[PDB]
Amino acid sequence: SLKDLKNRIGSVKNTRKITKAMQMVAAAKLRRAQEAAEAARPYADRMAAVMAGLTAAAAGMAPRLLAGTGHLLVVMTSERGLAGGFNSSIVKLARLRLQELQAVSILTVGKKGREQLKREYGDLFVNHVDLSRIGYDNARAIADEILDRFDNDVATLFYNRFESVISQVPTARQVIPAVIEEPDENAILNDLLPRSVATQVFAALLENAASEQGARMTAMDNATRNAGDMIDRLTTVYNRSRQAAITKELIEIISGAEAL
Amino acid sequence: NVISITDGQIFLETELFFQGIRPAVNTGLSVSRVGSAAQTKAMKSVAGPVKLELAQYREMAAFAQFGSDLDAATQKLLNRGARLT
Amino acid sequence: NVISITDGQIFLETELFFQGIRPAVNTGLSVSRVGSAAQTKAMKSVAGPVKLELAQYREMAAFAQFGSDLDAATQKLLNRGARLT
Amino acid sequence: VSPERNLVSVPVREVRLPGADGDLTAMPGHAPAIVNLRPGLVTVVAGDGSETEFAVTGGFAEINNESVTLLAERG
Amino acid sequence: APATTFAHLDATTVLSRAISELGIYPAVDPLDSNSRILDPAVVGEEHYQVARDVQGILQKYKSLQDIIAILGMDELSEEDKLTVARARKIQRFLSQPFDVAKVFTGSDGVQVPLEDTIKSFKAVVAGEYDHLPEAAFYMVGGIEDVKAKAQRLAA
Amino acid sequence: APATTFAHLDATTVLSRAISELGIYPAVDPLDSNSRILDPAVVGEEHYQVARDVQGILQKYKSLQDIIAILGMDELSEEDKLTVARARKIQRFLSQPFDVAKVFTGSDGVQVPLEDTIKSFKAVVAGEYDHLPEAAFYMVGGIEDVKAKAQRL
Amino acid sequence: APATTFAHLDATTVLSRAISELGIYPAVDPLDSNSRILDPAVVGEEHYQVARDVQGILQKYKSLQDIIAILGMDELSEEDKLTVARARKIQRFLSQPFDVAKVFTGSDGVQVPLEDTIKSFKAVVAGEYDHLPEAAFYMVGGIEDVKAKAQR
Amino acid sequence: TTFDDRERAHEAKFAHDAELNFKAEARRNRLLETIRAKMVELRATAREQIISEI
Repeated sequence: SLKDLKNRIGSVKNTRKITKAMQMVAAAKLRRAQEAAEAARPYADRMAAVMAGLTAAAAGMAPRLLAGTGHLLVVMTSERGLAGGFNSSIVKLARLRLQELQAVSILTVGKKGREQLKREYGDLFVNHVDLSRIGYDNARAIADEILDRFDNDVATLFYNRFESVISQVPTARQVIPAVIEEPDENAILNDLLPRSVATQVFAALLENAASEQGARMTAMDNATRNAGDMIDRLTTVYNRSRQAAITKELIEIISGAEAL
Repeated sequence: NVISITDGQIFLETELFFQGIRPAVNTGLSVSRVGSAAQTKAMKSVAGPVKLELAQYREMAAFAQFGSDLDAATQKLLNRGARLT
Repeated sequence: NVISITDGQIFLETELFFQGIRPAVNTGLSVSRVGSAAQTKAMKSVAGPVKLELAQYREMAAFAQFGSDLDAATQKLLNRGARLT
Repeated sequence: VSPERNLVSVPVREVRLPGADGDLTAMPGHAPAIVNLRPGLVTVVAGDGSETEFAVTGGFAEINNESVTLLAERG
Repeated sequence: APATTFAHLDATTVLSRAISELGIYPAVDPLDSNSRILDPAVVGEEHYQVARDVQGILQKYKSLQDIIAILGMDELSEEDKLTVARARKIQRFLSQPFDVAKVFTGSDGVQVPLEDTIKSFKAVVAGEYDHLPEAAFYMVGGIEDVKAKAQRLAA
Repeated sequence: APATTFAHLDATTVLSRAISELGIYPAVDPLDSNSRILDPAVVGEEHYQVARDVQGILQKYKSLQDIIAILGMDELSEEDKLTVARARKIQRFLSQPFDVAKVFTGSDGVQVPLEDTIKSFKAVVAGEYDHLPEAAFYMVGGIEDVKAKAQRL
Repeated sequence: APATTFAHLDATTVLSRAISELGIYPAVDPLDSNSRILDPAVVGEEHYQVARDVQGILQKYKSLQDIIAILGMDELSEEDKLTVARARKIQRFLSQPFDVAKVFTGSDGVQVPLEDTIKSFKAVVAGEYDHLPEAAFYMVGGIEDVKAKAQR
Repeated sequence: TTFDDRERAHEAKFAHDAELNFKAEARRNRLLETIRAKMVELRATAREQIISEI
């Protein structure tokens, strides 16, 4: 029926205008996410410099628990979807590394992650749904809670690294215990180690957010093109039915007239 | 024409038939214009709210397919709806 | 038949009407082939610009129900358009 | 610098910051040093003597040949 | 048949299956029913403006529906979703238990005086009930019943 | 013409142009084809149950296809992703090389016994081959040919 | 109706508001307008090659419209940035003052011989005028008229 | 629309979470430096209580 096709074309046409716009918004937000990352990069580089200096002169054995203990999986995902395989890829990396190593505890950051992992087998000790591009303050909270669980055996963090606007590489990083770059020394190392972990998490967050909006950029791009493709095929079928309705209505009118 | 004559209709869809709902009655789109007046007291006492309940259930069921976390209240409604179905 | 005979058309829409746009004229589709030649100098001085500014607003009105990371320029188009509307 | 941005990025004559052990006044050419600081005010003598004070939640102070860099915490 | 009938009327009440399907009775389409007496000079600007305000928030929701059908509600602004919530309340406050319908609802019919209608709908469009739940607005009489239902919903 | 023919039939095999264009032959619409013999008292409960199950998953996939066309598969629930996977494998396992079509396909024709058909399809529905690639199921006879093909790759 | 008509048409001329609103007169769409006789065996390999080049560069420019809109022109690669300058110059050189419009423009109309057109554009495509401003190609006749307008 | 299913499933969901959060308000009201404290203490408490009926 033409009644349905009229509206079906309308819906796809409107929806395409949204997907088209959302590409443009995701494009804008990737810029601003990369701008803020150009501040976090040198900030973390300076911390890395000081950290590599202290570890060079870090007495032995006995050092500190946070630099060498003697599995907790942290998974960073979006809250909203429409980001292609952004969340799928990262959750596959988590599933893979867990299958190879343990034959655990999960910290789920973001709804898409928790959703997928809970449905599978949620070994979920802590969860986070962080409202606002959020700042360093929300990465400290997750760093302190995860340290609060390491205090009282190893924490690893999964996120999507940038390659390009098209490619976003899921990777894993070990966060606790920390790994070497390859007034006291011990007192300053006691505060920098928890504060370094904190910044890595925050770096991973910003990277993961810009990877999200790259993935969304190319996902909503494809949706727009697919909508135009559906709009053509629907219009061709609408016009068939439009012409058929006129043809058949006429035949009825004329067939009745010729019987008189 | 015929729908506009009768005191209701039982509408069956191939979609439901094939997805396992047999008899393939679409509850929202089927209607009885006589209602509980055509039921015994007994049947009325149990079936009064079943149509509404199943309608709510179908809505919530589509919503849950978004994987999002569900409170105990939703989960119980889904559980009960799937069994009634 | 009548659309082709006439010199132009004022198209009205129900959606526009119930939204609060009354008269419910679709500025996008409506037309007057006589156009500029039928209006006074005064009106000629502003009409064309208003027509263009509302046209710009209509094509980006998809951001009115979004926005967020907009810049000063696009934000100014939204503000003027909502008001000229 | 903090976790979010560059708080100071320019020429200064000296900085005064409260260290974990005591007060620290860093002039040009001070020997290389790393010290955690306490929450409190940091005194910055910019360019041509203009003084500016800012309350910091704490952090780490890194001194070298020319430049001194305060890595400030937000809390 | 129906198309040629519109021209002979002073008031058209259009019923929709899409609305009936939602449990909204009477299934009246608020964006396709009209009256030649709906004029501020005849019914007063109070009656006129509230009716007009109700229609505006509903057409705005309707224009919004396509967006949320993709992005969900989370992507909307605090204002965009404040209209969504009132719109859905207003849509529910338009439903009504008919006395003739007792054999279907199992509930006593209600009759709401005109003044009470205008007042009630005015308040919701003004935001004076953004804290009440949707269900409080469904199948009731005057706006007092909405408040009272919300109370009986607490416990 | 066709609409009036249905009323004279005990079984209907409806061929689909959309299916044929996907390369799936015979191009039988699994959800528009019916038989007055498909009754548990006639074909047995196992046969009966496996058919309803196949049609169930295919219908579920069908209801999704609309949403997949725009947004794609990544927007499905971790559960519907699974029905999609099995469904697409089932779509291909319904395909089959014919003896009489050798002249164009170049693939030797195959005849699968009904008992072997039920079992094969039951296993796929139960998930026993979620680890096998789609391509393994396309244009083969019994399930054993599927696994063999999955080995050739 | 149009289906039966199209069986007889050898070419089309598409006139658009979009192009008219950019001041390019006549308001002909350079990619939507087509001709059956745009074929090397008919109009010659020289005409055909030049035409196809202009079309491509106008297509590549239309493809960059997206990347330029949302990010900025200061993002395109040097190759792309150049194809934007040549394309826009191309779009201007498709403009032309008409005699018929002497009463409204005050400017003399121009009749450009085919061979002159084929060659003029071939040079622009070639990039033999990348050292001139866009406005030099806007509303003129032969390529010579571009060189002149530039000097003034 | 086209996604009429997602459309309804979404509206219904976010309406449920609206109503459910009103119920959580009624919980925290039924439980009530210190005004501010309790309002937080029993925002979180009431939210757990609601996600727990028997």
